[PDB]
Amino acid sequence: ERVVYRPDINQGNYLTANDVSKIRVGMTQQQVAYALGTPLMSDPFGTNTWFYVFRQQPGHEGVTQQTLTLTFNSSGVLTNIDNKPAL
Amino acid sequence: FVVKDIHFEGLQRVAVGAALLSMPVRTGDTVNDEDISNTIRALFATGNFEDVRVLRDGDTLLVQVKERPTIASITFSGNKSVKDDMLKQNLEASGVRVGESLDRTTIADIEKGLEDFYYSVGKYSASVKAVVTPLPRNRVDLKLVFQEGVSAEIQQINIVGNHAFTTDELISHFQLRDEVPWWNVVGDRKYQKQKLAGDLETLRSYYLDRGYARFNIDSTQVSLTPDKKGIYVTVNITEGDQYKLSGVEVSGNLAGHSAEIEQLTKIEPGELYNGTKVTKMEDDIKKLLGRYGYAYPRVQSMPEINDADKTVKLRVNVDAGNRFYVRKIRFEGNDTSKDAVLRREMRQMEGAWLGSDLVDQGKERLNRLGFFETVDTDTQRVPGSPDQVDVVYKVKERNTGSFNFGIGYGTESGVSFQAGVQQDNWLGTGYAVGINGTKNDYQTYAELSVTNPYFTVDGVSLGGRLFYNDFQADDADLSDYTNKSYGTDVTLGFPINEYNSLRAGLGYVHNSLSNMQPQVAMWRYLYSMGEHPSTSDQDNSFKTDDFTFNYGWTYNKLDRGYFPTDGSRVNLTGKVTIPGSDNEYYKVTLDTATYVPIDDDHKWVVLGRTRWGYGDGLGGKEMPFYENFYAGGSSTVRGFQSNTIGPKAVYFPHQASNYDPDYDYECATQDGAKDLCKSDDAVGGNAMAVASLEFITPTPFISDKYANSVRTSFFWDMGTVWDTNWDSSQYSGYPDYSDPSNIRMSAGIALQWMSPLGPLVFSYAQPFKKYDGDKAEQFQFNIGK
Amino acid sequence: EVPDNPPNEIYATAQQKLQDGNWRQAITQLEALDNRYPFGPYSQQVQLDLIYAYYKNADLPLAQAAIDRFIRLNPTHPNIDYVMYMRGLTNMALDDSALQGFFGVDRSDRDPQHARAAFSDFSKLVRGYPNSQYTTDATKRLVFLKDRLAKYEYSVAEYYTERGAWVAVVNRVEGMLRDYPDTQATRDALPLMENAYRQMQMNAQAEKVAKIIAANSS
Amino acid sequence: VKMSPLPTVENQFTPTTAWSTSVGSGIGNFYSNLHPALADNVVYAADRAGLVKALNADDGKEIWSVSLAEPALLSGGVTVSGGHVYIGSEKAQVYALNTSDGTVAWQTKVAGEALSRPVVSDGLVLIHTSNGQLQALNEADGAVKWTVNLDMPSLSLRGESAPTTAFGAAVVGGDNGRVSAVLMEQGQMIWQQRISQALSDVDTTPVVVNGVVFALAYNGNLTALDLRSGQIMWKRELGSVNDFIVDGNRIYLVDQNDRVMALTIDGGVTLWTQSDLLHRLLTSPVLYNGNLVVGDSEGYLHWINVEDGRFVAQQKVDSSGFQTEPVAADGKLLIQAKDGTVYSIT
Amino acid sequence: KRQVSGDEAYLEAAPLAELHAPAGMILPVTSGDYAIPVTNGSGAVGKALDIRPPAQP
Repeated sequence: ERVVYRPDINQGNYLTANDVSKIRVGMTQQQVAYALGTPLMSDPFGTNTWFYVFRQQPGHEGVTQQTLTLTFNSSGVLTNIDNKPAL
Repeated sequence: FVVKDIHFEGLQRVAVGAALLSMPVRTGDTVNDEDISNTIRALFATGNFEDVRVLRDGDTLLVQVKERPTIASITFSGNKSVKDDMLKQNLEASGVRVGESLDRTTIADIEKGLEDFYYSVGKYSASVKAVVTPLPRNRVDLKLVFQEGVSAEIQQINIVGNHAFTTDELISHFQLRDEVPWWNVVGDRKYQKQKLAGDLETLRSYYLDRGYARFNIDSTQVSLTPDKKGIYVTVNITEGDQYKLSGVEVSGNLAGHSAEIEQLTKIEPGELYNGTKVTKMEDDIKKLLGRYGYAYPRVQSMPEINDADKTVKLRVNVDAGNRFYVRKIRFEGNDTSKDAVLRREMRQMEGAWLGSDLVDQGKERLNRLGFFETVDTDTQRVPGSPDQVDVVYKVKERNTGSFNFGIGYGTESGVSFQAGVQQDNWLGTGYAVGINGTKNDYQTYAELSVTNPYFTVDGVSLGGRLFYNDFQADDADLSDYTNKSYGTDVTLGFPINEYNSLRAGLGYVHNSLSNMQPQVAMWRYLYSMGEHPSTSDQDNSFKTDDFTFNYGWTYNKLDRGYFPTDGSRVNLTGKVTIPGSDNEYYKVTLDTATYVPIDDDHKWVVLGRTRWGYGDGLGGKEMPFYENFYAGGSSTVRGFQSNTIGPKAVYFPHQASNYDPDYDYECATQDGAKDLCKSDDAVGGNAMAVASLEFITPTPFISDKYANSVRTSFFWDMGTVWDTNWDSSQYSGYPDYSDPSNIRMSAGIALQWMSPLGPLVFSYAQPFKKYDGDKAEQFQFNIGK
Repeated sequence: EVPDNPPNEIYATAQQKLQDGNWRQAITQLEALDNRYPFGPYSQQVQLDLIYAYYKNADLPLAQAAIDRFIRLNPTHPNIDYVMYMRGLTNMALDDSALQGFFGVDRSDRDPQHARAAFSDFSKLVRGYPNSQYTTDATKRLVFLKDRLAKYEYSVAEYYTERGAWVAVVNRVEGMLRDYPDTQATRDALPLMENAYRQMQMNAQAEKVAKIIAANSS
Repeated sequence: VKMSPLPTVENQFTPTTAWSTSVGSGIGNFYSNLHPALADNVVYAADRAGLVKALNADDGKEIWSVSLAEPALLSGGVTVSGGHVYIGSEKAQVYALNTSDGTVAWQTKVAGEALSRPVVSDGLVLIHTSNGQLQALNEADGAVKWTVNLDMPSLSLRGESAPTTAFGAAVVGGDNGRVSAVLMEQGQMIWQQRISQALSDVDTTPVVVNGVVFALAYNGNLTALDLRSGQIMWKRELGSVNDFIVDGNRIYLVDQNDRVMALTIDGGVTLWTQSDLLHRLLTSPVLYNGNLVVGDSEGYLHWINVEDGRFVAQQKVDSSGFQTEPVAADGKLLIQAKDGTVYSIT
Repeated sequence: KRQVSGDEAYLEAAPLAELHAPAGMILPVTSGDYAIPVTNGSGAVGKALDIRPPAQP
């Protein structure tokens, strides 16, 4: 119930629109790391993919999550940018 | 001339093989006089030989040598001012130790090396001497004697300059002292080197806090008297002028938090310069950045001085750096507790951006638990990463159980046995478990309690209680007093914020009373319940079934569980009877405890403690007398016997049941009783108020490593219990038990020890304000709580 | 206490007491040997006996100290495999608790540092001295210790599943896949990882985890 | 080490106190140099508190009394020359007082605590400060003319060497075991010489006769130096902080262990030694009526024959004891006790 | 007396079993930190193993 106190639960990478706007296709992997910092999650199963999840769960308000997915090629060059701002 | 073969004499344990390895010459070698001289010189140089001499034949040479004795043991005597371990370490570091040999001349150097130790410690007149005793085997036992001399004392601390402040005011803050007040039992004038540096820095800080930005200490001199009993310390200074801070400019990489830092660096016009204030500003900027995840910012403040205007311009350069992330949270030292019992307390998450305040909150929540003696936290940068850290909490576990066992007085009522175990962290699972029992010729008692504080992940608590009580005055049904009771409680608790929680629960109680002695208060209650027993006899019985709704609230912000030094705790508990119960009443009780540290190290602490209780019947009924409050004892007022404070029973003249002479009876008509008789038997009341003031001090003789296990205190206790329904008009000739103003007071000393069996409490108190019928108990001992 | 006799007979009595099984008097003799007669002919055997007797009293910190001293002072010695095995034994004994064992408590979620040190020592022993007589027992103990460490990781993952920290759950199970891929707890962790992916709506990753579960389950 | 018992002496003459006068509260337990001065049949004495008096030399009656005092902490010997009385204090002030009425002639701040006895020569007043500075003050107005810097050890002995003057050069000892000679025109260094052996090695006031400088270090050596070069001529393994007397062809000294010795002027070979006063804290010796006189911390005065070294007389004077030096001049022997009383001994 | 302290509970540990990789994807590359090498099983185990110090003159 709403009477039970709950602390805030934060998960993932801290994302700001200014930081996300600096990513371009063709950027090097280290350049992306410089722009955003290290991603806390990545594909373990054989693809060069980075996941930036910006998830905030307030005590009783609904959760919000932004997901930015970056796919690099075999050489480490960014090839696809996927941004889901909500849900 | 040739060395036909190696020959040696007089040696027993020195190997001839190593000797052959060592000297310039060995078996079969052609040798000459110069080589012989070199060989004997080398044999002398071996160190482990005392002296060497040689026999030369026409064709070959032979040598004989004496072994140097090895040290069998090292012993010390005297050295009252300093115990033996570091002396042993210094002596061994000087090149002499057990299992190795020494020359007689080495004592001349060992004595100087040892006297230098006392010279450094502060005893310049000390002297040392040593003696060696031979063993039956070729070994020496070393006896060493210290004649430690008079310790030197500080004669004067003089400051040259210091036109702005007097010397006494300046040196009042120093740790060194040249004069001691009459009333000091501790503290001494004895000089110490590294303490002087701290006092010099204290002088620096004193002047820097008053705006003397260009203060410097020119030089300091320490000198001895010719007899080496006195010490003189002189400090030369140039204080200069005092400057007022013109303004603060902040620049660099603010990471978007410029406004907050500008608020942190705000100043009023014309304020004097102050070093500690700018240091606080820097630390506050670091703290502010730390909340947003900037763990390693660069903060540097550079003051710029105007010579003519005598004002300070302050430049602060800030670089926030990167925002850091928590990769792992680790726990070390939890050999008994589950990982989850500690992880549930965390406010910082794994796999999220760092918040330093969240880490601090987790540390504080761990300290508040009481399961650990110490808690430390370390933020370790992940090697090879620019922006990731691991957070490690290091704990030491402590005994959370208590074993309360005791034996009652062997009076005519027979031996009484009491036992019980209370455990807060059962098997490291976080469950609270308690078992209590008591066996007496009259009474058999049992109680069981189990609580799980984390019935849900959010900290909802669930727990229950069972108890059984049975008092029989005699082993027969021949109209003797009996009191049987049992019941159940179940409670649900949940938090409402970081520091506050609420409770709700249900309870059942059975009570069965038989053959009560007629007395005023019990029988006023019995009339309130609609019973009309006869006051002239003990043939009576009363039975009730009760259901209550339980409610509670607790505030807790203590700095740690077992020996608090800061914060306070407030607990509220209450009951109300559910419709359908036999009794109809409410009852509420309030507990508070507040700790105020009067010391930077929290060694001197003032504790304020209070207790309150009030209950009353709801309909025409009254509150049952078995729910009454009691006062007196180690829990409430230490100078008084347990439950003695408060109203006393008034008995009616009645025929005693199971009567036999050679027994004491109250208002027994068999003994000729004819009127109401006043007694000392405490009966409790429906209103209660207790307050205590305590002063917590360091323990005089316990060492630092054991200081956390002992607490000593001086206390002032006061309390009172009274009956709000006592009708003083009907009973004018007896004490007015409705008056709340009969305050008992006591004072004494208490000592708390965290023993292997749990906390032990010893106290001695003098109850210097008493009332009629109060029973004193000056010495008290208790287990648990 | 110990007489002033030469090392020979005091060492003989130390052997006698050690055979008798009174470890404490054996320690009193052997420590007298060590203190009074350093670098004697008996010093190596004295240190080995000291390690053994300390281990039998369960004077575990002293056993650690003696073992470390022996390794440091004797970098190579024909009996060093024994000392490595004793190091592993002492570390793996520090990981136990008598009272909890009596009640049947599963201790795998308590502090795993001692078990990790024991794993390090036994692994070093087995890959350093494969033909020694202690290697089979050390291998069995290594299997047990790997299971225990994987279980600790699984318990942390389960807690964060209950808290709702999905990134932490994903990363913990990934670490389990990297470090303990062949343990049972790693098999138990896969559904947690798939659930954590689905909670963040990372469907493409959850499908991969589901494929792993389907391929390995039977 | 225990303090030696008071020796049993059969007095060959009975010394008596001519007069006594109290001077405030004296120096007390503070180790200091303050001692009385005699000039023109007038005695000048002071105390640490700041009191200074003029006393008639043959009766002890007061002439004038003033206070320089917060205490002044007067710790520097009373010196009188040319109508001025000079006192230094631990607040780094040197006072010049008129001998006629005791009013302040001038007051000057110096570089440090003026522990040493002021020395007056060639129109200058020489001061040696605790922080290792030697300074010259004009005797008329009190202005500082020149300063000399001397190295200070980390740990030293309380007190400072007072310079001596010869042919325009001032010779002074140092806390680091050096004897320094400086030209008094501007304080230019002439030569410097170490007199310690291979630890505390503070130095005493030197004495010059026939072109030879005699100096004495605490644990170091008694040595004779050439006044021109400073080269060492001979040395002896003796040590003291007390002043020593050079008379005729003998040297009288009291070592750091309170042993009284006589030495030859050339070579420094020992003539005799007296050891009965061992570890009794003795004052510096003085010659009076052909005898050697020393006080002790218990308040006895001991009279020593200069030929063989045996005691000739013994008298109990004051209960507070004697720390600072006695004074003998113009046929009068003077000494001031710790409590501040000044005695005239006959 | 001669045996190791504790219990033989470690001998009851279940054997390790490697995971199978589904087609079209790999499993995470393994660290070497906990690789257990294959070795001869001829040695004694449990209470059967003598742990008294080996004799050497």
